[PDB]
Amino acid sequence: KLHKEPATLIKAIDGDTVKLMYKGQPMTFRLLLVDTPETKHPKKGVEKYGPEASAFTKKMVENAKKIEVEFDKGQRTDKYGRGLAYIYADGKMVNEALVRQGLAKVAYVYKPNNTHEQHLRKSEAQAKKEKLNIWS
Repeated sequence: KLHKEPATLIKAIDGDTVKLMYKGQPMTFRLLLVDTPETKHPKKGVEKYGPEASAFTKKMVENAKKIEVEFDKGQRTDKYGRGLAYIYADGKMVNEALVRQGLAKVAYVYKPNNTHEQHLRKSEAQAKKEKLNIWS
């Protein structure tokens, strides 16, 4: 059974990455299950919709009262040391909000970190249907 734990914003870094204070330690978090266009892409740098996805995530976590992190059932960190989690801003999942707005795609899924996969895929289908942003 997944559970939410509190965390405190340190800095939003990109559409798909935020630094949080978690259990009294600074940590970089990668948002599970979503790929956003990035501002700091390994090879390309600033892709299309990257500044927009990045501003969306930043605003959403900066204006929150409460941030909560939710780990999935599998590995909790990736090979870069980043936490792998669902992030909530006042009860609203950031991962889903990005996908609902057409500012992220559902990523390649690695079991067993796939608890919210169908839920995200439903939101992605709706954004594509509404032809929002990436899907416009």
